[PDB]
Amino acid sequence: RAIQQLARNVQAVLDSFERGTADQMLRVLMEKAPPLSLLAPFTLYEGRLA
Amino acid sequence: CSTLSLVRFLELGLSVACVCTKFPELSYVAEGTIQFEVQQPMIARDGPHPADQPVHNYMIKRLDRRSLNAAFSIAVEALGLISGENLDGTHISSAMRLRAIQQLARNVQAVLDSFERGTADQMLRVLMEKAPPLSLLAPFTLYEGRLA
Amino acid sequence: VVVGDRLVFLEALEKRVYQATQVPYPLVGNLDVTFVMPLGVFKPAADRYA
Repeated sequence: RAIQQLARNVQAVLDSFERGTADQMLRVLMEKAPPLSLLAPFTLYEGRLA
Repeated sequence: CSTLSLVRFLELGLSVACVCTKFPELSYVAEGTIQFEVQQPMIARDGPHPADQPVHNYMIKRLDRRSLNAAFSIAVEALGLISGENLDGTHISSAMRLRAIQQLARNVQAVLDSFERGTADQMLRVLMEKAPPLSLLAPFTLYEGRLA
Repeated sequence: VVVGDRLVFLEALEKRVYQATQVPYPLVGNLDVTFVMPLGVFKPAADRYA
């Protein structure tokens, strides 16, 4: 039972390193995306902000 | 003369709700239970947040206790006719014995069939207790893992 | 799914991941606004009318 517990435990901790990446992707993509409402006009006056 | 319509709980559509099994020893068991084990998954954390541990939790539920019952009384004025003590050897008495036997049979026919409708009713009775109203359920699942 | 002229994925990651774990979902944003209201201003004599 002790070995069984250790196995079922390491199986969970190893799985954590997949959902971890799947979460880190969203966590880093969210900081890079400016809101659309503040962007759609900004793409209409490009090259004119001089 | 009317007839009677039989209903069988295993031909209803409701039977797919519950698992039914015979237990000819139920009359002896004390407070019986079942056991549960669930392991929740866990996702890694970054930087500021602390590292989380995998979690186990065991939990046990308990049995309920109920019954069903009917009554099937018969009249003495024909009870005597059944056994044969008050039966005399005539032609006008066997004609009453046959009537008494037919009455008893038609009565046990109804009482034995009562226990199928009984279960078909008990299932709804139990189900109408656990179910929480949907109005108080849909807005409850949307804040899960957060009401700390 | 096809939108416009592009052919893009479409995903929900609440059930496959993030399900039954004490970490919140990171797309539930938090908008911020700031309200202001005058308290006891008194309008001039010209614009006081029924």
